Amino acid sequence: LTGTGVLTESNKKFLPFQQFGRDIADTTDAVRDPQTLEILDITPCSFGGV
Amino acid sequence: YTMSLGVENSVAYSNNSIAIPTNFTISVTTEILPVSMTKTSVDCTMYICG
Ligand SMILES: *[C@@H]1O[C@H](CO)[C@@H](O)[C@H](O)[C@H]1NC(C)=O
Ligand SMILES: *[C@@H]1O[C@H](CO)[C@@H](O)[C@H](O)[C@H]1NC(C)=O
Repeated sequence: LTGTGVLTESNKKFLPFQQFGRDIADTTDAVRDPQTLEILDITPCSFGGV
Repeated sequence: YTMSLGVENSVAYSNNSIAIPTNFTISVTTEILPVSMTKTSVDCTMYICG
């Protein structure tokens, strides 16, 4: 599962079987890290008009 | 039900007679109009291609 984003800390209540979490846009918004089972927050990395 | 159009009045018309108002009310009534959408923009390139 590739991507680019801000890997923030998370408090998200992952249930034991869950591997990752999505927001409405299919955008994966959190992951259980596969090497240590901590939950990351994939916060949006900033973009805007020039 | 078949809807009511309103109170089924008839005006008490005649020649040689008139109705004149003896007293009045000031009224205050709201009217609301929209003026703006939320100014929105899409980076079509980022939206399509991530
Ligand atoms: C006006 O109304 C009167 C009754 O109040 C009636 O006698 C008369 O014929 C009417 N005249 C006209 C021009 O309508
Ligand atoms: C008009 O209506 C008000 C209602 O409070 C009343 O107090 C007042 O005496 C009336 N005035 C006239 C000129 O009829």
